[PDB]
Amino acid sequence: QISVRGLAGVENVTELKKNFNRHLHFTLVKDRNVATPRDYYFALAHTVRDHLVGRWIRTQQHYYEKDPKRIYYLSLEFYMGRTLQNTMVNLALENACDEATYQLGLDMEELEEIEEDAGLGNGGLGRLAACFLDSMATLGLAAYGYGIRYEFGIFNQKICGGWQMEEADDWLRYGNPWEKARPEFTLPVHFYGRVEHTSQGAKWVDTQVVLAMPYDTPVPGYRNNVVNTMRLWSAKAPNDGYIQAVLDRNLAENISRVLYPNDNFFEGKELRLKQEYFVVAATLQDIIRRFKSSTNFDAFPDKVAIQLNDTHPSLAIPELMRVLVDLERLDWDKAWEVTVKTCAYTNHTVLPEALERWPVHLLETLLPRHLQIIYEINQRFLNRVAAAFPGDVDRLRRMSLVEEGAVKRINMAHLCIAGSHAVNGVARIHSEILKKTIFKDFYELEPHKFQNKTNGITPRRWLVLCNPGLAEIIAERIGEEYISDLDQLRKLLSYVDDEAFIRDVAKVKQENKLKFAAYLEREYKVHINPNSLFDVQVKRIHEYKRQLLNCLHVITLYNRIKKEPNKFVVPRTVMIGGKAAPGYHMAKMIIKLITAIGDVVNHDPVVGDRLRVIFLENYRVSLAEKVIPAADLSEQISTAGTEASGTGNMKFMLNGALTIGTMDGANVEMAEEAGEENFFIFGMRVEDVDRLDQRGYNAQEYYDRIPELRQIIEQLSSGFFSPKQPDLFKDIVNMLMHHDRFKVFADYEEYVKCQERVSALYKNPREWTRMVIRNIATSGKFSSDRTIAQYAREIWGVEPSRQRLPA
Amino acid sequence: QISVRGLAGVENVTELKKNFNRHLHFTLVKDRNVATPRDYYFALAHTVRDHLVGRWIRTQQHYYEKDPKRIYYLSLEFYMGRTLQNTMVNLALENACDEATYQLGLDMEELEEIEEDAGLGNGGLGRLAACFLDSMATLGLAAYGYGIRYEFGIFNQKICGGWQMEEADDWLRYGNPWEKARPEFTLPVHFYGRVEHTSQGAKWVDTQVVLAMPYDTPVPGYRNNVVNTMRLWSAKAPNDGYIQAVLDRNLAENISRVLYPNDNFFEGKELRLKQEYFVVAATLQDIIRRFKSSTNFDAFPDKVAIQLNDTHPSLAIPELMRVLVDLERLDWDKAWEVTVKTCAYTNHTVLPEALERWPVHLLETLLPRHLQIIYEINQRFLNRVAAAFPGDVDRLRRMSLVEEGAVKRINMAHLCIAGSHAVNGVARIHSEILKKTIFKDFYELEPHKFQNKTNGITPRRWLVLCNPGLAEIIAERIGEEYISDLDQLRKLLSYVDDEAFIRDVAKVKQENKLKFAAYLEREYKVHINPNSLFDVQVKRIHEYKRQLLNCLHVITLYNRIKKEPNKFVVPRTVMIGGKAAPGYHMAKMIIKLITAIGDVVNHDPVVGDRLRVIFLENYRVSLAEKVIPAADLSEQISTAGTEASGTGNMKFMLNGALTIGTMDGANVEMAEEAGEENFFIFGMRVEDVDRLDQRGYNAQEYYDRIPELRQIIEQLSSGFFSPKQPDLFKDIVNMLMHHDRFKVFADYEEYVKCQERVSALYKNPREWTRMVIRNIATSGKFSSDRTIAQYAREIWGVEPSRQRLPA
Ligand SMILES: O=c1[nH]c(=O)n([C@@H]2O[C@H](CO)[C@@H](O)[C@H](O)[C@H]2O)cc1Br
Ligand SMILES: O=c1[nH]c(=O)n([C@@H]2O[C@H](CO)[C@@H](O)[C@H](O)[C@H]2O)cc1Br
Repeated sequence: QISVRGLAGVENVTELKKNFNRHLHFTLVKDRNVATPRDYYFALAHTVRDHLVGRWIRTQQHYYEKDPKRIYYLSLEFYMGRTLQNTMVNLALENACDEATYQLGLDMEELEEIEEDAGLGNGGLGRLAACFLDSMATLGLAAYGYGIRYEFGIFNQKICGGWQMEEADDWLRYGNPWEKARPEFTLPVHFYGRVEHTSQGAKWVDTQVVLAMPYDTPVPGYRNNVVNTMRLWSAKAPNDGYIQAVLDRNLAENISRVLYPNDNFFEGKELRLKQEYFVVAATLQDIIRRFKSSTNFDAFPDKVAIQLNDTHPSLAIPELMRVLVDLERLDWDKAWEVTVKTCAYTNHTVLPEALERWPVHLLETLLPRHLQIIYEINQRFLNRVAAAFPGDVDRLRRMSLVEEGAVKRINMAHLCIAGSHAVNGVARIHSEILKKTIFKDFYELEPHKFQNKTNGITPRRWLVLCNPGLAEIIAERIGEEYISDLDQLRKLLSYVDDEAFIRDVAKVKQENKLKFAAYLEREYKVHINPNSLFDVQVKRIHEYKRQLLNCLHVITLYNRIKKEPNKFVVPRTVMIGGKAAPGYHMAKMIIKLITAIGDVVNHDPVVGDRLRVIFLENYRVSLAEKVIPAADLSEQISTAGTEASGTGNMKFMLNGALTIGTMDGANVEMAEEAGEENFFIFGMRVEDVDRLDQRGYNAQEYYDRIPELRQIIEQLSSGFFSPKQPDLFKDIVNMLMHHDRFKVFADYEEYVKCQERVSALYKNPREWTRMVIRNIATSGKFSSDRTIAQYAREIWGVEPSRQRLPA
Repeated sequence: QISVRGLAGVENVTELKKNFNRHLHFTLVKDRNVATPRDYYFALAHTVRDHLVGRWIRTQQHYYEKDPKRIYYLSLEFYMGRTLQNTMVNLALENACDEATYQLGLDMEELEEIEEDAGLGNGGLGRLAACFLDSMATLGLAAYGYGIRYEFGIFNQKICGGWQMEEADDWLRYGNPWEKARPEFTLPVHFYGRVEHTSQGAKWVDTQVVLAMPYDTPVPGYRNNVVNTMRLWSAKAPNDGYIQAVLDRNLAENISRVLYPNDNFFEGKELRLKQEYFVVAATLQDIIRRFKSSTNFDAFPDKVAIQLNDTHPSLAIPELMRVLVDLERLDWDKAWEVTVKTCAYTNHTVLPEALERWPVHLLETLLPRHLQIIYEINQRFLNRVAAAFPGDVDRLRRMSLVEEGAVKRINMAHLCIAGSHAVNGVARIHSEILKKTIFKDFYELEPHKFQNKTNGITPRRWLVLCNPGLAEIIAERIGEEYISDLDQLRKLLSYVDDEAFIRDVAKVKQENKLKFAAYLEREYKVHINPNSLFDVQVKRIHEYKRQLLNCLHVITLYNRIKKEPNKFVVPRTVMIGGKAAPGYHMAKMIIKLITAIGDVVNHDPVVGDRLRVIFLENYRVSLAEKVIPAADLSEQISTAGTEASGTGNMKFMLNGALTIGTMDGANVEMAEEAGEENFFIFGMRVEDVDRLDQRGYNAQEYYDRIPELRQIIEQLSSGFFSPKQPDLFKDIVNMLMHHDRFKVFADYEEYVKCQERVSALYKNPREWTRMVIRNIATSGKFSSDRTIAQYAREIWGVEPSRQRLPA
C-alpha cells in the first residue's frame, strides 16, 4: 500500500506465507478450521521473529569479534508496548506481511490488535528507557538493557461509577513469543547474612540465595541489521512439612512478581528494595563475566559503561565496590577509581517526595555489607568536602550520604553523585535547577560532573508506526532519510506556503480523528463529534501535572455556554486519561471529578455537541499510539519547575498537534525551536513561582478577585457535580483553598485567556495548519537518536555509527 | 544399527538433519559454537515432535468425523518418565535419528540422558496409568487421560550419611518441549460458597473461583499413526494493599503446585482434597462440552466412559449429579441412571490405612453442595439395602457411605461402588479378596458389578525401549509381530533346547550387567562385580513390601561367610532402591539400616567381593529402564494378601530375571503361566496368614527357635551396625518383636531356604538360562494391551482396533 512501509516482492510474499502455515501447523498445532484470530496473530509473530534471529546471532558475534566498549542501561522500568509492528517496521517486512496476510484472507491490523502491551513501566521514565533502546540499536551501539521480568505489569484500569478499579495485568497469560528463556545462565543473588572480618578482610556469610534466571528479548535497529539484547531477570528459588517447604518457594519468587505502581513517589517498602538489589546483583556478575573474556581491571572503564536510570539501580555502586574489594581483592582506592569511571547517573525529578531515602535499618538487615561500604564511601567523601571548605560544618551535614533524624536514611541521590563520573538532568531548565538548588553543594565541589541531556522519543514508533499517513506525505516531499535523521524535517519549512501540502497535512489529521472517533464507539460505546477540536491531556494523574486546572477550564467553558446558550463557541472534545497509583487518594478523587463533570456536561441538551468531556480508560503505550496522532491541542500544564522534561509533549509536537503549556521542562526548548509565536505559552515562570513562595501563596486572594472561579468552587462545594453526595469533593476544594503545593489558582486566569486564543486560531483552518507545519518541521531536535548520540559522545565515550551490518 | 529400530532411509536422514539445524537456529537461537549438549537434546526433541503433530491433528479430526464412544481415564497420577526415545520407537524414527545425529557428530544416547523424567506419580498406580495410555493408543481407542500438571513431581532423593534427604523435583526448569499450553480452553472451578434453595431447586453461590488451564501432551500408538491426548490442568487465579492482593494470587495457584508424595497411605489434608476436586470439576465440563457437539443425556453413556483410577477422582460421581440435577435440570432418578452407566471404579488396595475416608467437616466447608448430594445418595442406597435384607441393621451401618465415630467420615470407596456400574481389582487373588472381605456386603447386594482386570505393562517401554539387545534376539527368531501381540512370545518355548539361543539370551544379560556396573561407577563411584548374581529389590519403601526381610537375608549371608570364611558361596550384588514418603518415620529408618549394613559388609576384607550391598539412590522410571534389564533375581516378597498386584514383577519377568516371591497379587498368575517349577515361591499363603491371626502372631516364638535370627537381632540391638549410636535401630527391633503387622519372622526361615536354591541353580548357567527362556516365553499375558482389551470389551463396551490410520 504506502511507500514508507517497504517492498512487497513476489519472492518474499511467497516465503512469508509458507512460514505462516508452517508455524500455524507445527508451532501452534492448529488447523485452518479451528484457528482463532489469536492463533493467526501468533503464527504471524513467530513468522516475523524468524527474520530477527539470524540477525540477532550475527550482531552478538560481531561484538565478540570486534570487542567494543559495552553500554549497560540499568532501569527498573522498560515500558515497551507492542513489538510486532515495530519489528516489521525496523526490518522492512511491513508491506510484504500485509500482502502475505491479505492473500491468506486475513486483515493484518485486526491481528496487531491482539498483542498484549508489555507494560513493564509506569510512564515517562520507563518509556524513555524503551525509546533509548530503539535508538541505541539504530545507532549501532553495543548496548544492553537490564531490568526485571515482572510477571504483572502496571495494572489495567477499569472505571466503575467513575471510580478507578485496578485489575492485574496478566500479560503472560497466552505466552510471549518475543522472549527467549535462558536458564543456563542463571545466577545467584544474596540477601541477609552478616559480615565477618578475617585477616584477609570481610566475608558476607549465612546468606539467603535467590536465583536470577534471564530472559532475552531482541531489540532491532532501524534497517541496519543490528539486533541488540534486552535481558530481564526472573526470580527462582534454589532446589534445597515437605509440602509447606515447597509452597514457600513462592516467598523467594515474589521478587519478580509485580511492578510497584507509584510514579514520582517514593514508598520505602522492603519488597521494592529487594527488587532494586536483585537486578543490580545479577546484572553486575553478567557484566564482569562478559569483561573476563576480553587480574586487570584498569581497562574496566574502557570496556564497560553503566547508565543508572534514576536512583532505582543505585546499589550498582556499592555492589561494584563489594565485588572489586571483597572478592577480586583490589585495594579500595583503585576499586573506587574504576567505579566512578564506570557509572554515570541520570536524575528525573526535583520533587522531595520522589527522592529515595532508604531507612538505615532496612539496609542493615538486608544488605549488611553494602551499608558498611556506604559508610566508608560517605566518610571519605566528607573528607574531600571538609578539605575543600574548611570549617563549613553546615555543608558537611547537608552533603552527607547519611541523613540524621528520628530514623536515619541513606540519601540514594547523594550516593550516585558521589560514585559517578557524570550526572545529568533531562532538559535544559531541569539541569539548571539541579545546579542552582538541590545539588548546588555537589556542583560547587565537582562542576565538571554536571551535564544535560534533553530527552527525546523514537521517530519509528512515534511517527512511522502510529502515523503512516503523515510519514507518507512527509516522505513524498523530502524522501525517507528523515526517519533516522529527524533534523531533516526542517526542509518542510519551505512548504509552509504550499496549498497542496497544507491540505494534505489537514487531511491526514482529519482522517486520524475519524479513526479515533470510530475506535471510541466500537470499543467503549462513546459518541464524539469529529469536527470538534480534540483537546487532550494524557499522562499519569498527579497533583503536579495539574489535571485540576484542566478541569476548571472545562467547567468554565460550560458555565459560559449556560450563561449565553445561543452564542457560537468552537466545539471541543476534551479528553483526559491516565492511571493513578492505587494508594494516592487525591489522584483517585481527581479521576472521580473528571467523570462527574462528564455526567453533567455530556447530557445537558443546551450544550449540544459543543462540549464533550471524555475520560480515557486504561491509558498505555498502545492507546497512546492511537490518541496522539488524532489530537489537535496538547495539554502540558504543570507548574513551572516541577516537570523534569516530559516526553508526551514531543510525541504530540511530532504528530501535528499544537501545544498549550507552561514554561516547564522540555516545553521551554520546544517553543525555542518552533518560535514562541507558534506555541501557546501561559502562566508563571520558575522565577514567579519563587516570588510567590517568599511572599506566601494564598489562594483565597484569587477566589475573591475572580467571580468565574468563585462560581466553580461554589458548584464543587454544594454538590452541583455530585447530587447524591453533596460533600463528595470537599477534599479537592479544601486542598485547592488551603493546601495546594502547585498553585492551580495562580495560573487560572492566564490559562483561560490563552485557551481563548487557541479557539480563535482554530476558526481559521488555514492558519492553524501552517502553525502545525511549523511545529512538525522543528521537532527534529526531540529525536532520541539525538539524545543517544550526546550520551554516547559526552558520557560513554563511543562513536555512534549509522553503518549497516551485512545481511 | 539393530533391526527392530526401523529404517535409516537416505531420504529421512537428510530431512531430519536440516530440521535439527533449523530448530537449533530458529527455536533454540544458538549457533554451533555455543550449543551445549542440552541445546542438542532440545533441537532433537523439537525435530521429533514435528512428526507427531500432523498425526495428532489428524487423529483428533478422525474422532470428530467418526464420533466414537470416548474413554476418560481420570487419575491424580501419570508417571510418564522420558518421552523422546518412546516417541522415536512408536514412530519408527529411531534408526534414522541415530544416523542423522551420528552424521552431525553427536551421540544420541548421550543426548537421551539429558531429558528430565516427568515424575508426576509415586509408583505403581501412577505408572499403571502411563502404561495404560500407551496401550489405549496402540489399540486405537478414543481415549484421554486427565490429571494435574504438577509444577513439582515426586521429590528427588539424595542420601546424606545413609539418610534420605528430599529435594524439589524442578522438572520444568528448562521447559517441556512435549506439552502444548491451551489457555483458550481455561475453565472455572468453584470452592466454598453455600447452598441456596429456591422454587427452582439448589444453587451454589458466593464461591471462590480458581481457573483451570489445560496442557496437552501427545500419546502416540505403536506404528499405527494414532496420537491420543493427555490433558493436564494447571491452577490459575482469576484477574479480579494492591501489592499484597497480587502476591496472594499464589494461594489459588498452590492447587497444582506439587504432588502429594504418600503412596499407599491416606493423609486427609485440605490441599489434597482441593486437588481431587480441581481435576474432577475441570474434566467433567470438558467432557460434557465434547458431548454437546454430537437436552438428551440418555445417550450420555453410549458416548462417554469415565474410569476412576482408585478413589482419588471419586467426586466425579457427586459432581456428575450436581451438573445433571442442578444445572441441566434432569430429574434425580434419571441423572443417577446416567452416572452409574457412565462411571466405573478400579480399587488398588486392601490396606486400611490406604483407604480415603474424608472428614465430613472438610467436605462441608469446601464442597457444601456435594455433601448434600452424598447424603441423598447414601439415603437411597440404604433403602435398597434395607429392602433386600429386611431387619439386618448391622449391614446398614457397615455399608453406609457415612462412618460414625468421634469425627464423621465419608468412605470414598463405598461411594464409588454405589455410583459405578463396574468395580475391579487388579489381579485375580486381589479381586477374590475384595469379594470375600472388605466389599463382601456390596458383592452380596450387586454381584454383577464385581470384576477382575489383572494389570499389565507396555512392551514398548519395558522391552523394546530398555532392552533392545533382547528384543533383537527375540525378533531374529520370531519376527516383530510380538511387540503388539505379546502372546506370541510362547513361540520362544520351542527354543528352550537351542544351544545358540541359550547363549544369545545369556550374552544379552551379561552385556546389560556390564553396562549397569559401568553406569554405577561413572555416575556414583560404586565398584560392583559383574560376575555376581544381581539380586534386586526396587519399589517404594513400605512395611508391607518387606524390605526388612530382604535385609535379614543379607545379614545372614554375611554371618555365614564370617563363620566359615573359606567356603565357596555364589557371589551376589544385593541392590535395594526406592523412595520413602517424607513423614513415614519407619520407612526412613529402613533406608538407614540398608546403608548401615552396606558400611559393614562392603568393607570387610574377608568378604572379598563375595557380597556387596548397594542402595540405589533416586529410584524412578528412567532408573528402572536401566536396572531391570540388568537383573538376575527379582524380589517380590510382600506378605501374602497385601500387594494388590504389583507391576515391577512383570517388568522383571519380561527382561530375563528370575523371581523369588510369595503367593501374592499378580505373582500367583505369573507362576501359574510359567509353571511353579520355574518360579521360586516360598512362605505363607493368604490362608496361613489368617490362621496365624486367629491364634495370634507372636514373634518371640521365632526368636527362640531360630539361632540364626536371634543372632541378627542381637547385632541390631547392640550396635554391631551402628558403632557410634548403639541404640540407633531400637525402633526396628522393637517393631519386629512386638508390633509387626506383616509377620517378617514368620517367612524368614522359608525365605532363606528358597534363597539357597536360587544360588544352587545359579551355579549351572545353562539351567538358569533355560528357566529364564521359560519365563520370558510365558510373560505374554502381562502386556497392558491384554488388560486394556479386557477393559474395552467387558467394561467400556468398545471394540479394540489394530488398524492403521492413513499417514
Ligand atoms: O518516577 C518517575 N516517573 C517518571 O515518569 N519520571 C519522568 O521521567 C521522564 C523521563 O526522564 C521525564 O520526561 C518526566 O519529566 C519525569 O516525570 C520521573 C520519575 Br523520578
Ligand atoms: O497408593 C497407591 N499406590 C500404588 O502404587 N498402588 C499400586 O497399584 C498398582 C497398580 O494397580 C498395583 O500393582 C500395586 O499392587 C499397588 O500397591 C496402590 C495404591 Br492405593
